[PDB]
Formats: sequence, C-alpha cells, structure tokens
Amino acid sequence: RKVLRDNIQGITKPAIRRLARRGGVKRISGLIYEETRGVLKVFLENVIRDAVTYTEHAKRKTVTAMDVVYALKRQGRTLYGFG
Amino acid sequence: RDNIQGITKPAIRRLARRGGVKRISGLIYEETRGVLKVFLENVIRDAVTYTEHAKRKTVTAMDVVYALKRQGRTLYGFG
Amino acid sequence: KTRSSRAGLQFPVGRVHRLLRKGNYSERVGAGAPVYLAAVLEYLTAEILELAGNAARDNKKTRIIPRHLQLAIRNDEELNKLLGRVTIAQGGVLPNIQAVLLP
Amino acid sequence: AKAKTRSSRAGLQFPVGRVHRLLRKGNYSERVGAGAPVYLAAVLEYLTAEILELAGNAARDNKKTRIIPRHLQLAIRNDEELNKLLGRVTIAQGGVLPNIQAVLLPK
Amino acid sequence: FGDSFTPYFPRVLKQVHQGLSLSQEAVSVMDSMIHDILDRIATEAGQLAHYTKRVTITSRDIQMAVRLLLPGKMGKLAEAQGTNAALRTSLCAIWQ
Amino acid sequence: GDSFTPYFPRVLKQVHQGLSLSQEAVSVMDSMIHDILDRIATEAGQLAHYTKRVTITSRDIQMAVRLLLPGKMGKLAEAQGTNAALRTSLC
Amino acid sequence: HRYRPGTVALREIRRYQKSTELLIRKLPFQRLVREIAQDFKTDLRFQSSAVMALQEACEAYLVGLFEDTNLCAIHAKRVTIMPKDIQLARRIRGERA
Amino acid sequence: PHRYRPGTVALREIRRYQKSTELLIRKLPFQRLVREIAQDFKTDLRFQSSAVMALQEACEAYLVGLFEDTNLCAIHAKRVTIMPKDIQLARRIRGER
DNA sequence: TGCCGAGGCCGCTCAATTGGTCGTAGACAGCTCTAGCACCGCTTAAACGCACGTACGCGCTGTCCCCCGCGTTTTAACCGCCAAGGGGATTACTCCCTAGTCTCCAGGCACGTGTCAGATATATACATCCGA
DNA sequence: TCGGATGTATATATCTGACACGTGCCTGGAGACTAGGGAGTAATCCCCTTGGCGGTTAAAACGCGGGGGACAGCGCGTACGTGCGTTTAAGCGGTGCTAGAGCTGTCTACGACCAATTGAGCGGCCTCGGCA
Repeated sequence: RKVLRDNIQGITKPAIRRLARRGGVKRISGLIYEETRGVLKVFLENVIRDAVTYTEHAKRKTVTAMDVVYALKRQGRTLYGFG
Repeated sequence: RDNIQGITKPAIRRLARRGGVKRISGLIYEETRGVLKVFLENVIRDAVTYTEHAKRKTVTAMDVVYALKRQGRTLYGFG
Repeated sequence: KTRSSRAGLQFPVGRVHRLLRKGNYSERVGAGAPVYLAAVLEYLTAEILELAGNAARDNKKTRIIPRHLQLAIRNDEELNKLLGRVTIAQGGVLPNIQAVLLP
Repeated sequence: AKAKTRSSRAGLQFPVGRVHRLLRKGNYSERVGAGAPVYLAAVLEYLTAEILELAGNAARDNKKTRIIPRHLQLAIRNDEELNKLLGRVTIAQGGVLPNIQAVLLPK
Repeated sequence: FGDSFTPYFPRVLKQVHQGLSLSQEAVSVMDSMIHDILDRIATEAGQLAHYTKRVTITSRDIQMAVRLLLPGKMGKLAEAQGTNAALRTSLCAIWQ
Repeated sequence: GDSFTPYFPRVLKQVHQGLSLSQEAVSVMDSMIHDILDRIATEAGQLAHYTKRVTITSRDIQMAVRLLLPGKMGKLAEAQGTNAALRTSLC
Repeated sequence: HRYRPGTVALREIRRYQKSTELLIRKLPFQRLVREIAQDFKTDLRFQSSAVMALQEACEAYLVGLFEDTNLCAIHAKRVTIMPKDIQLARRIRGERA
Repeated sequence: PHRYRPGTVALREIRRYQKSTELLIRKLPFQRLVREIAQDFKTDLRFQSSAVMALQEACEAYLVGLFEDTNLCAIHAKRVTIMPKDIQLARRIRGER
C-alpha cells in the first residue's frame, strides 16, 4: 500500500547545520549529525505517540492540529497559532 | 542577617559528598548559599501565600507540600 | 449598562463568566470574580501589547506579527518566567552571540 | 441485597467505592462512569503491587525485613518506567541511589 | 463564532498605541495565549479554593491566585488593577 | 479521612508475604497513590473535555493511562484493567 | 577565492536569528513524520496544519537543545560541539537518566 | 605517623553519605534561616515542626540533585573540582536563570 | 508604484442585563486544648583554625587532523494544477446511562489483647589502603 | 610492594515496641427505583487530503585544499584534602504559656435558575489610504 523505508535521512546535514547556526554555534563535529538525528527521532516518537493516542481516543482516523498541540502542551512545551 | 551562614561549610561539603563529588572550590560555598537562599525565597513565598489565603498565622506542612508541588518538584511522606 | 461597561474595561465580562462556568474550575463562581479576572487579563494584554508595539515600531514596521510577540516575551523576565515553555509559531529566536565565538 | 461488594466482584484489594468518592470529589468532570472507578482501582492496585514488589526485593536483598522509604526510592530509581513516571519526586528521608563516576576512582 | 476575545484585541491598541494594527495571524496567537493564561489562572484559583475547603471561587481566590502565578513586580500591579476595577464596579450602581 | 493506608499490607502480603511496612512507608505510599490517581483523573477529565463529552468512562481512563505511561507497564496496566472490567461484567 | 574559516560561519548565525522561515525541507520532514507515525496506528492521516505544527515544535526543540549544547561546549573551552556535549545537555535537562 | 592518601577519605565519605539517608544540615540553623527569610514576606508567623522538616527535606534533595548535576558538568570539562561556573551552567541548562 | 486591510455604514439576534426565588455556602461567634514558642541548663558532636603536603588547573607548546568554503554536479522540493473520495463535521433522535433518594447491612475502625522481629552494644574476623 | 594498621560487615544476647489478633459498631458502601438528559447511532455533505504528474530550480552531494582547532604532553605553582587541636552552639530533655488551629453552630446574604427585555457587536456593504 504505502510502505516506507529510511526517511531519517530526510534531515540532511546542511539542514542540521542551519539549525545549529540558528542556535548560535560556530563549529560542528562530524559525529553530531547521526546522534542529533536520533534525538529528533525520539522526541518525535514521544510527541506523535501522545498525539496519536489523543486521536484514537476521539475515534478519528486523522490527526488534527489540536491533537498535536494538546500533546505538546502535556509534554511541557506548549504551542500557539493553532486554536 | 548573617543567619544564612547557618548553612556552614562542612554541612554543604557532606551534602556535595552525598551528591558524589571529590573536590570542592572555596567559592562553591557562597554560590550554594546564594542559590539555596533563592530556592527558599521562592518556596516560602508560595507557602506563605497559601497560608495567607487560608487566613491563618501558622504554616501547615500541607500548604508547604502544595507550594512544592505547584513549583514543579513534589514531595512525599507528608501527605 | 453592562458590567463590562460598568467596570470601565474593554473585555466582555460575560465571556469570562461563561468561560469560568464552563471551565468547571469550581461548582459555582463568585460575583466579582469575573470582573477581577477581566481586569487582570486586560492589564496583561495591555502590557504585552505595549511591549510588542515597541519591539515592532523600533523595527520600522506597523504590523505586529508573532515574531514581535516573541521579541516582547523573551525580553521580559516576568513574562518569561510566566511563559518560558512557550513556542510561538513563526517565532522562537532571540538575537544573541556568546563572547568566545567572535574572533 | 445479598451484600456483595464491587471491589469483591472485581477480585481486587483496593476499595472501588473509595476511589469513586475520590473521583466525584476531585470534580475532574461533572459525572463519572460506571466502570471508570473499577478500572482506576485495577490500575492503581497493579501499580502498587509492582512498586511494592520492587521495594520488597530492594529491601530483602539488603538483609532487612521492614520496608522504609529508603527502599521505596531504591525501587523507584532502579526502574526506567517508574523513573519516567516518578523521576520528579523526592521521597521523604531521601536516600539517593549510590553511584560514583568512574573517572573519580583511583588508579 | 468561537466566542473569544478577538473582537477586542484591536480596540485596546487605541489605549496603548496610535497607528499600529494587528496582523490576522498574530491576533489568533494573542487570543490563544489569553485563553491559556485564563485557564492557568482559573485552575490555580479553583485548586486554592478547594484547599481552603470552600467551593465557591470568589474574587479573593483570583486575587490570591494571580500573585501565586505572577511574582511580585507584575503581580502587585495586576492586583491593584483588579482592586481599582472592583472599586469602580462598586461605586457604579443603580444610583450611579 | 479516607485513604488507602489499611490496604497496603493486604496487597503486600500477596507478593512478599514475609515482609512488613513501616509507619511512614505506608504514608509515602498513600501520598504517591493519591497523587498518581489525581494525575490520571485530571488527564482523563481534560481528555473527555476535548471530545466535548462531559462524563468519564472506563475507556477514558484506559486512554489516559496509555497516554501517561510508556509501553511495557502501560500495556500491563491495560491488561489488569480489562481483566477487572470483565470480572465485574461476569457478576 | 577562499574565505578564512570562521568568517562565513558567523554570517549564517546572525542572519537566521532574524528570519523565521522553516529550516527543514517540508516534504522530507512530512515523510519522516508519516514514517514514525505508521508504526503506532496504520494508514493514518494528517492535516497540513498539524504537520506544520510538528515541524515548528521540532525546530524549536532542536534550536533550544543546540544553544544549550553550545553553552556546554563553551564551558569545556572548546568551540566545536561534540556528541558528549549533546549527551550532557540532555542528561542535565533530564530525559536520559 | 600514618596518614591516608589525599582523596581516599572523600571516597569513603561519599560511600557513607550515599548509603545513609538521614539529614545533613543542622536543624536549628536551617530553622532560623527559614524564620529570618519568611518574616519579611509576612511578619509574626508560626511553623509546624513537620513543615520546617519538609522544607529541610526538599532543600536537601534539590541541593543534592544540583550537586550531582554540577559534578557531571565539571567532569565534562576534564576537571574534578567543581567550580562556580559549573553551578551557573547547571542552573542555566536546568532553566531557571 | 500597486491592490488589499481596514475606517466608516447600516440592519440584525442572541448573549448580556434586570428582577426575582429560594436553597444553601459560608461568615461569624464561640469554645477547647495542641502544638508551637520561649527558655532553662548540660554534653558533647561538630564546626573552626591551622599547618602541611601534594594533586591537579591551568597555561603553554607542538602536532596532526578534519570542518569550512568554495566550485561543480546532481536531485528532489516545491509549486500548480487536477482528481476524488474519506471521513470531519453536522443535525435528529432515541435510549440507555447516571444522579439522586431511600433503605439496609458489613468492612473498617477504634478498642483492648498478646507477641515475636528489630534496633543496641560488644567482640570477630575481614577488606582495604598504604608504607617498601 | 606484602604485611600491618584501620575502618568495616559479621555473630551473639537484650526488650520493647511496632505489629498480628479478637470484640462491638456504624457509617459508609451496596441495592433497588426513578426521572431525566448525554451521548451513541445514524444519515449526509462537502472539505480537504491523499495520489499523481510536469517543470524548475534552490538546495543537497561530492570533492579538494587548507587552515584552526582539538588534543597530548609537561611543568609548575597554587589551592584544597587530611589530620589534630580548639571553641561553640546543636541537640538533648524538661517546663511553662498561650495564640491559634480546629471543631460546632447558626443565621444571611449570596449565588445558581429562570422568565423577560435590547442593544452591541456581528453579517454583510461602501469606500479609502497604506504595506508590499
């Protein structure tokens, strides 16, 4: 149907570099990339797990912005601009 | 006043030992005194606000636990 | 006359009254409690909007955007401690560089 | 009549009526469901059994037969799930887990 | 629709600025933030009233919850705002 | 007041029969049970509020506890709760 | 030409500290979200607003963790972040015990 | 004329104070401190002994947590002697300054 | 230099406002007796100073290696547009659930009742650490 | 350094004190009933979202030099652990007062529910100057 494989590479090296520049750091070691990919992976794991549980409780096959904003609010990292 | 000096050097030394450190710098004493005074100030403010709302003059342990819980770090063994 | 007008305020006290009575924060609400709550909300809005309007007009722009709200929040210790874990959409950065980074 | 208890019907050891009263008292909503206090009692008893089993191990291995908060914090810190649930709690009479950074050890 | 504060965010600028205007994006952010602060202060007032064993959530409950949330500087200012608002409501009655 | 203190010895006896709680271990255990129950309850409450319902059902508690706990202990709690639910359903 | 290493680096720090457009390409992040999601419940669906919110939140979390690990690496008198820095900054924040 | 090698006594007292559980700050000084720091918030107050004990326990836990964190910090910079900069870094990463 | 957001216009309808009812939350008064407070003195555990050695924090220096910046090449993100049908959101209605009430009864509670494991202090042998 | 000194878990007799146990009881938990509405179920409709396809191009990949910076070594001088002697004030246990927590009552304004009214800002226009 919609089988998927290896999207973690979507967060490319220059994207991580631009994110770090936004963070305000000059140099970057080569080993930073894969581990920050893993960090993003586990963060998204927790966030979207809470979100999808919220959805399932509502008996909705789709995820809405309210779902993820509630998940993030519970995560101790609230969000604005969406309801 | 100097009542902050009640938290003496060997006291916080043993405290850091329980924390798991081997060496201490002399200025750590003053720095820890400062941060501890800040933490007190905050928790005591919240507790005294709770009490003032309850229209009381003492400070029940229950309102202290309320203040700690609301501050982020809860506390057990006191109900 | 309306209570909101009777209070000399700008927020509709009926709205916050309905919110409280719907927010199930208690079984019953007080008489003046919604008035006081509208007052504190109006004051907070006035303060944050002052800060945002300043942080926007100094940028030579006449349209407050969430970037300006981020500037206003991250430049006030009180609002920060109140809204530290907030991540506004189309915002979320404060311009600052550490000392040891510059040559 | 016939005097049968809901907790007894559930084969549990927690008072389901008590947690029902707690729920209705905490005004968490306007009305509570039938099976909701039953499920809550079940999950609470499971949590209690688990943490008490862990503390009992962490005490009996310590050659003592009396659970004190020290053993409770042993059991809490010695589990990742309990940590993720109770890592933001400071048990009375403390008893931080004993650990030492390997770099501090001598030659 | 929604029954929110958005019809009032612009009409307060005239008391704080002159020419600036809200963007259609930022107004929603401000509205959501105001709803969030409203909820965060109301739950604190309710928890306080429950702690004092009372069930009514009256003015004094909010007056204490606001200083419990907001620290000294802005807290006392908001408190004074609420107090003078209560005064203006009291002095304005059927007799005016 | 009403709490769980007279129950901890009961549940303990079925897992570590050769043991005994202290006079404060029961207190800290009771406070812990109280606050985690309050946490689960308020989670289920502000969860049922989202779906515009006003009640709190066993399904709400199930979703809340799965949303509040990670995989292993979460699923084990779900199993325990479902077993209790069906047991009550039997009688 | 070839600028001395460091000059161009500072430019892309002060520049991105003003604009706020997303730094991660939309489609790859959206596909990654779909991937990490499908394991929990199969063949889900997402409102574009929802995945945009995911991207915003993740960007904020990453930039926060990165400025924190930058502080870390500075404290070690270095100017190059390293995996140990990330690990320390995460342990102090309290998500890895 | 025997004398222990420098450092060993520190390890031994670490093992001790980590195995033990009792408080570490003298009661009356901490109580006097709570008194003098409370009277300015509201004058002429009273304190249940259990309440000041709870303050003591909470403060001990907070300090020991901050200390193990700052120890990790100071280790990260190849040192073994915690310095105030370590405290500032730990507090900033924990997010209260 | 261009066209869309917003000032100014006018008509509507439903949420705010008034008046009123009545059940009750609690404000207030009063009494009790509990725990906190201030103090009294005694013992000594612990804090304080000091001297001393030495472990290491730091600063410097040299090396070697590995990110940056740039140029070129590839690629897939993106944007527009078109389908399309899945389910999000909506209204209507019934029914099955809960709140609340009254009655009834046993689980937990408070009481006294024994009762044996748990902390104390002294002596034992061991783990460890540091000196050739 | 291996052996000797020192801190430490180990064995053994004590009492005592928190804890297992039988006895009334009562009050909260359970049973049964009813009345009313929250929501469970079901059409439906149309919003959007998922699929796809073409260009087109900004962005990612790859490579290459080269310089800055990470890192190992060392030395050196200082700040801190260690230990012993000294002061002090914490903690010990009584002891006495009393302000205030806490429990009871009760009377009153106070706040939810509700019938009736209206104008305020909400829907949709008309039109003008600034944000892009």
